[PDB]
Amino acid sequence: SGRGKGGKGLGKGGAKLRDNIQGITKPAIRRLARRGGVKRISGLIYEEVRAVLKSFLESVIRDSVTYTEHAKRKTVTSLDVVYALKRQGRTLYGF
Amino acid sequence: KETYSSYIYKVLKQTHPDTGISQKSMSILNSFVNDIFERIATEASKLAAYNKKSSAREIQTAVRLILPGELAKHAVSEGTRAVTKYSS
Amino acid sequence: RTKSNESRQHLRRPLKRPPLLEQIISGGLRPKLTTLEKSQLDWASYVDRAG
Repeated sequence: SGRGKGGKGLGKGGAKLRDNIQGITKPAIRRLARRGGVKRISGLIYEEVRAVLKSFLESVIRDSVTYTEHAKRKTVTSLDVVYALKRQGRTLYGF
Repeated sequence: KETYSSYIYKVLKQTHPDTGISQKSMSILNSFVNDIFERIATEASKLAAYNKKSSAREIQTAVRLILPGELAKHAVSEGTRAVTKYSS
Repeated sequence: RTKSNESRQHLRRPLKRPPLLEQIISGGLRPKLTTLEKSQLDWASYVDRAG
């Protein structure tokens, strides 16, 4: 029993991608364009729309996170977005 | 918590006795009423700070430049009729 | 309180529970085998015997 070696000692216990990429797609932008009333479009719009998201979403995101930090809430609620929308000049009803 | 669903419900009922409501629309109306109240009330506060001093004239004038005049005259007239009804 | 002691039991202990045979085989499938450790035993025995 004592002499020799073998695996019968269970173990001691050791330890044993977060980059993320932007989404959206061309058909979604095409549907949004068709909602806006455009007959024909060129092939250079999608990059610019993606730029509009990359310039619009992140700013309100920063304002929202600094607001909820100013509220001393370690979580984000839908009501926090409404403050950002109000100070951005485009308010949303329903939340 | 005191909701405002009852008042808007009875106003809809006295203006439309067979038209229903949707839950999303209830929040829509609640937010509309709340933010209009706050907007006109801070307008009244800034109109009180307008005069070099510490009523109803301030609120009448505040509603008199915040919303289009066509509905503004009706608003002030019906408010005055309401206060006359409440006076005695 | 002045009784005739307690002579009726004669040290009864029928099973309940076997020390190691119950844990290893009672009955089949190594009760609560959770095959990972049964595989541990098998692999250790195989590697030891095969050198």
